[PDB]
Amino acid sequence: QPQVELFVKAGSDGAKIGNCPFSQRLFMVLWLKGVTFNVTTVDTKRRTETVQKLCPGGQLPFLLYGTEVHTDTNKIEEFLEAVLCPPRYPKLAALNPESNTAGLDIFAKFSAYIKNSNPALNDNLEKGLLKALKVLDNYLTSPLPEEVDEDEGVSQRKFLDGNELTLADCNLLPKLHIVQVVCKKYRGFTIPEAFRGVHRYLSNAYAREEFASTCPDDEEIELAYEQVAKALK
Repeated sequence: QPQVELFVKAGSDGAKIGNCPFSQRLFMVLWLKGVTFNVTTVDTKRRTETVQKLCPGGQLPFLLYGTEVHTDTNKIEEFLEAVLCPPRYPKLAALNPESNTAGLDIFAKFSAYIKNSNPALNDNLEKGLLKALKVLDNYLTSPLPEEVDEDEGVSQRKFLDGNELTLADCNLLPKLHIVQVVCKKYRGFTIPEAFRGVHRYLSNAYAREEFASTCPDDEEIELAYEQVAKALK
């Protein structure tokens, strides 16, 4: 009911949505809440008077909820999940605490792999990324408490916590998107088909407009990584 406006980082043209997994995460949350909201891209190099008055500190993303400004993605998400409550808006929080931690090291192992310029560490950092993807794949093929005794021993649910998207998917999918896009372009690296749980996860995720329509363009994600990703000769 109070106006909800999400301020995200602008891409290469200073206008369109830029590479930012925290901006896409909140976008996915506001989408799954069913609330009315706008998104305003911010070019950090050419900040409008409006933005400098609203958020003098410069933090992005930030949220205007009515007249109050919220900073820090995790705090913004906690705020949105508490205030947009049933029956008008769905609870998005996962039931199973492990849904919130599965694959949460993937992004850090990716960052080390893609920022690495030492040819001698490429293999090691690849195995590190593969291992973390594997831990996720185990979680995704582990049956959840709701699947209790119902391909014996294998989960076939769609997302981290069940067949509905949760806050947990909102945090992980934007990061997994970047990993896929950036490793294809710059390392000829691809999530092995053997990780059947992870490929089923992503196929369900790309099918849902909440993920697919909140993704920045491949071209933006690749430009954001070109400097660090090419340092590896």
